[PDB]
Amino acid sequence: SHMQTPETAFINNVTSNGGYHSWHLVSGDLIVKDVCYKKLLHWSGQTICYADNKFYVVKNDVALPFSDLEACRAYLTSRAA
Repeated sequence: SHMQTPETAFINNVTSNGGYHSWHLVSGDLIVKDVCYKKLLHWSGQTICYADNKFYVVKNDVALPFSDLEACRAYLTSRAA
């Protein structure tokens, strides 16, 4: 709310262009587990939802908590060919 996170930092630059390569720019805001997430991106099959300081890539019906920035960057440029 005050200082954007480093995870969505490299993504924000793209979120202002219309989303990543395959990921489309969105922001519907998804709340789950009492942890209001931010729908930074969304694509048929997955959904980019980051929290206060934790990026998550929802799947067909499963979660996937990243580990580091390098992980998030490789989740948008290595999700599909």
